[PDB]
Amino acid sequence: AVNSKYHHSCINCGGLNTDERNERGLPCEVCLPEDSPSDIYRALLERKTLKEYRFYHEFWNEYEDFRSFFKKKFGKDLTGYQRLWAKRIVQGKSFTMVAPTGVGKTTFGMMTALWLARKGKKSALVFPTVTLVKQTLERLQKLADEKVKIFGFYSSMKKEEKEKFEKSFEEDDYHILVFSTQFVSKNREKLSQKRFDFVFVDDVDAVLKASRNIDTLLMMVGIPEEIIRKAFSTIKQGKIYERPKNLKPGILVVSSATAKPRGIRPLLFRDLLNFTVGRLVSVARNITHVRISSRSKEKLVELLEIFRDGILIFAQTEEEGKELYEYLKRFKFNVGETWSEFEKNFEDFKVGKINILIGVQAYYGKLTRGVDLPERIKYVIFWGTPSMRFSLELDKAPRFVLARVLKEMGLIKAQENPDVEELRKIAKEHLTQKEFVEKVKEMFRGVVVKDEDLELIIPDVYTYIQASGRSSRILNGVLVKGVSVIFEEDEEIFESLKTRLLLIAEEEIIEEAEANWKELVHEVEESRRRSERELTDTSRSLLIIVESPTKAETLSRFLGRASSRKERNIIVHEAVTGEGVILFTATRGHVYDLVTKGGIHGVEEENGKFVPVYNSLKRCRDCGYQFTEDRDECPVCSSKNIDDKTETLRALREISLEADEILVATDPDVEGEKISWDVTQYLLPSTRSLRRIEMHEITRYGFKKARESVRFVDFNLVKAQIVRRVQDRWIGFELSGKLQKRFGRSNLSAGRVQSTVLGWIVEREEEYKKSEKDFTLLVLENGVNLEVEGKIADDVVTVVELQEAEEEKNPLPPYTTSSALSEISQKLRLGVQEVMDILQDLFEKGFITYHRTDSTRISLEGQNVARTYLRKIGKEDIFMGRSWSTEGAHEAIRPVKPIDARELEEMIEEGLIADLTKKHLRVYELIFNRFLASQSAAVKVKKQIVTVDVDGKRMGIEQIVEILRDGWNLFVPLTVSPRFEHRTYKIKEKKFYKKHTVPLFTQASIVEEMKKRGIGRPSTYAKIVEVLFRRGYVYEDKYKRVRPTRFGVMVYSYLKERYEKYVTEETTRRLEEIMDKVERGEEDYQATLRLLYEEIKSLMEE
Ligand SMILES: [Mg+2]
Ligand SMILES: [Zn+2]
Ligand SMILES: [Zn+2]
Repeated sequence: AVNSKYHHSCINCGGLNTDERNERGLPCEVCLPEDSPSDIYRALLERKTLKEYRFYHEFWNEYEDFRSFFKKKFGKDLTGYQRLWAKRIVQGKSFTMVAPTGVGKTTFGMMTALWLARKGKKSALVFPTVTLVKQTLERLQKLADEKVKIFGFYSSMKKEEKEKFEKSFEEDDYHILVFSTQFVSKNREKLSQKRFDFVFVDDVDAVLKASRNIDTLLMMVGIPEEIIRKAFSTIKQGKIYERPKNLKPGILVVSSATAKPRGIRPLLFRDLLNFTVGRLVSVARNITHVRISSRSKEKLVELLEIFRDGILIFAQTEEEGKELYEYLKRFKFNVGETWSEFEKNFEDFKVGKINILIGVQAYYGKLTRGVDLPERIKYVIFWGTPSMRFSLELDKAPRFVLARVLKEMGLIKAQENPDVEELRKIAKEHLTQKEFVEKVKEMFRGVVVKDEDLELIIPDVYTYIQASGRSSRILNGVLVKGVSVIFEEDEEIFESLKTRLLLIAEEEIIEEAEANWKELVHEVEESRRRSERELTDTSRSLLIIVESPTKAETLSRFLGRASSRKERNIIVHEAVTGEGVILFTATRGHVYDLVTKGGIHGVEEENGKFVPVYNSLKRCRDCGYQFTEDRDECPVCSSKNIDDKTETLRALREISLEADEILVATDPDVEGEKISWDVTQYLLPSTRSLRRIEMHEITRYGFKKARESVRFVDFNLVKAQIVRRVQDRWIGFELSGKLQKRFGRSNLSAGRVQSTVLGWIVEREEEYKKSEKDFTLLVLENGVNLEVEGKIADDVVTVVELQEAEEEKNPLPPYTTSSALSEISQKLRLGVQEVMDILQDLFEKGFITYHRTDSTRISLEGQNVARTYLRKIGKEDIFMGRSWSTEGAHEAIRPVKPIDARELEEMIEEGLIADLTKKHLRVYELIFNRFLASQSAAVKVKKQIVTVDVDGKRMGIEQIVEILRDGWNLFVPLTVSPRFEHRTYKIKEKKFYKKHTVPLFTQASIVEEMKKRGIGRPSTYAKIVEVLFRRGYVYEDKYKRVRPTRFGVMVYSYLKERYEKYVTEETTRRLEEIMDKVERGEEDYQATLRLLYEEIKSLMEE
């Protein structure tokens, strides 16, 4: 427990409670002075202070009642899906059923309607077919008790029962109504005037067929047509509609959408019932991808004798498809075809007659629209990578082919005017066929350019994935194991396919040699027979919490976001995986922060120790002002459009009641840990199952391996964060006020580091003029220019000493935050804050590792990434794996997927991936190259150290002349210089000036320095630098050099003349070091707090 207080943490009164009490699960001392009570509910009942815990107690009560009921009526207990479902149904939330078929959807609908009818509430069950009405009714009548009133309507209805139904429905007195969609579409107004408390839809597609049915259901749950028309108008407008808080709605449940939920009508559910009708898209796949070096049919047969039953073949075209058809039909295997008898052999294979079914790339990826049974297909064979081909001549080259060329050449920049004839003309005029193929193969990266057949090959990754997925699916709550074998002789196609497969599906392909066959087959058949056995349920619901929406957006992609619930201030997306359901939501920043209300600026002292007092943040969307105070209107713009984080907290606590285990996945640094604890402390009294995972990569591998290393909230990190925060608050406020005494402006001093840095710049403005010394440039004949002392007049250079050596050149270490923020803001004309934004963007999108790092460590994973890229590029021999530094928390900034920037641009042009801007791509190119250089072999060169004589003054200079063997120079350019002899050279033109020995500061220089002098940490640099500009203490110029303004110089001069002991570097580095010692648990928390308080106590009295 970190000794702190939180403003809106109490579970029962909602007021202020401490940290430890919420850590355990107890309300505040106002609600409950008892330290170790027997029961919270009972003890709060006896104190007459039970206010909000009643909701939780009765929640678990009613839920456990539901669970016992379902466990008694049905055979076994609720499953992992029905658990979340039940925990949602006792709250009265409307949602979408995200699950495969056969896990008890209809069953759960019936039992829910039965329980709710048992309580006294009336419900309705809508079905697509009348046969399902009859069946559901059948199952209900023989499981419902006599006290329940069940009625139904269908086409072939009994003579007296058909009118009995009408008479019953007319009475407005029922408990459960069961009918078709036809009934709803026909009896719109008849159903609109009734009011239910529960509605179940076993098929949402039939209902979504008409628009009037949506309004019908919304009128059935308890919403008037006027509010419906209003919301309809608002969503027609384009903006969302706030649901009236005074509205008490019913319960609507829909099965997963099979098609695409187009229309303006579905959004009504999103804005009124707080849920989206998401369609079931399951990326749940357990497929092993293996590739064979050639189209050797002998190997094919050899594998066919191992796989036996459960094989599927995909051939290039129907011609060669018929060729292989004939081949294996003549070798006497169980042959099949889907271009002639696509329906007969389908079911023949389905039963067990045919063992191997052969198809074509497009003939089966489109003509399996029936059922497509994945419990028979265990192995999918690809005879040639699924790809598209384009001829490159005069014509036949598509729009994009000429586009990418000419755009970089010089004709189509004119607002991108598309005209094929024109493309042909330009092709005739400027390019010859040779030059054309050259330029195309030069520009187009990531694809396969065949100059031989004049064909451009693009591996259809989508087709390969959709086809491969037919060997793996969630069958009876168990994800069977698939096997996909590719027969591709050309390494280029296989490599392209492998990269764009690693890009989307995040799946890899192994060579034939590194694959155990009998083992894999055994595992497949084992998964099959394990799926066949009686399903003892294992599915679970899972909750993941992130601090930024971007993260959740990029998680949804490789998780499989189907539906999206909107909970209060936040939006939580749900995805179906193999292990069960996974819920992920965004917090959008911090939740708690120190309040300036009372205490030492923000922290209250009691019993010697220090106690920070926090509160929920509110950011305005209009002006953008953030404040911790519990205001209704903004103190700046006086507008109500604020973003209260206590709403986010309450929402999260509501959601935590649904999930079984909850994981927090914030940033691996101290900030993310502080946030993680700020959340877990709030959720702890609710659900006692909270853990912490640290994702360094936002990918499948990153997520999974972050989960494999799951831990609890380390308190040292949190303590360090609190220490730094408190220091910033105290010192910042003190120096701010002391500056208010002298200049008048309110907010001035931001902290200590800011003062130190501004001091550096100010003193730099002085030590830049005095370091101005005379120099002259000397362009030498048949050599290079040479910079020397001011005034020379001998017009000759005499080489005195010359020696050559063969050194091996090692590359520069991988990008850390210092390296990146420096060299990227240098090579590009970008500010450090902007570069930091780009870095964070690349990280959260899942292209680079965690950017806030100060170590050069590289796991064998990243090394393997480098080696695999080099393997693709054809130059794997120049690879050298370097750990660089064993000690270090995070890996250095490196690309997570072996894909160069050009390949990425291609993937975006094609239409696969990104919302990536140009600067994003360039920065990624920078990191990619620096990293690969840091993972490539050393460069053998030959450098000479020449001591020349210019104007009677000996002067040495070392230079690289020749490159013996090329290594890492393929990524980072290594410059070579003309050789030097042991003779005398003539000076062509002397150029006299006086460039300063100590040049002025740049942003990259500032970062370089506060890294060098040990001031700050990766999560502060760009912030600290930007603070100077934002306050108005610093400006840039022609050379984009950092110069202090009049104001800044005045401020630092004043601070220097008065309070220097609190600004001096020797104290700043000391404090930073001590806090970093707190970060590891090597220095006391409360003690350092006491120190800060002491020096603050000293400073304040001036
Ligand atoms: Mg069903
Ligand atoms: Zn309380
Ligand atoms: Zn505002």
